[PDB]
Amino acid sequence: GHMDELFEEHLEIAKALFAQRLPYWCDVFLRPADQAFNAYLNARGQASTYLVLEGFDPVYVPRGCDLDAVRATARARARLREAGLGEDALPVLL
Amino acid sequence: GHMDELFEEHLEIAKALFAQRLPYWCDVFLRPADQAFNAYLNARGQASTYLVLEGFDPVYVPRGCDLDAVRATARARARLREAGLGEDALPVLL
Ligand SMILES: [Ca+2]
Repeated sequence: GHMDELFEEHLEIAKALFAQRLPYWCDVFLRPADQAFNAYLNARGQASTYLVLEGFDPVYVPRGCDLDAVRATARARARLREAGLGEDALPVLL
Repeated sequence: GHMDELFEEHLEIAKALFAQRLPYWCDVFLRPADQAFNAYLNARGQASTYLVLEGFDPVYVPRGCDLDAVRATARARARLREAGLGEDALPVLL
C-alpha cells in the first residue's frame, strides 16, 4: 500500500481522539515511519508530541493532554498487556 | 562493532544523568538508532521515556523527571537553535 494513504487514514483516527484531547496509542508503523508520523500530524495541523513508553509502547499526544498522565497510563497498560489483554482493551488515559 | 561501544558508553552517561532525574538530550544517534537507544536503556534496567516534538533533538527522560517540563524545554531549545546557538548552550531542563 501507499504510505500516503496509510498516514492519511491514521491521521483521521488521530483527529477523532485529539478532538477529545486524548492520546493516540498506535504501533502499526515500522521504523522510521513511526517517528515520521509525528511530523505528519504536526504538518497537517494536529499539534502532537511523540512518546515511546515502557520501551515499546508508542503514542502521539495532542497539546492539551498531560504527558505525565500518559506515562502513568503506560505503566498500567504494560501490566495489562503482560496479563494478556489486547491493545483495544488497554486504557487510553487513566 | 562501533554501535555496541556507542550504546554502552552512552548508557553510562544516561545512568549518571538519570541519578539526578535529569533528561539526556543526546544527538549522536542517526535516526532510527535514536529510538533504539531508548529501547536499549529500558532493556538495561534504566527506565526511560523517549520524547520527540518537531525537530531532531533526541531526548531520554527518566522516571521522576517531569515530561511536561521536558516538552516545554524542547520548544525553547528549538527556538534558541533557530537563532544560531550551539547545542551545548541550550537549556537541558526549564
Ligand atoms: Ca507534569
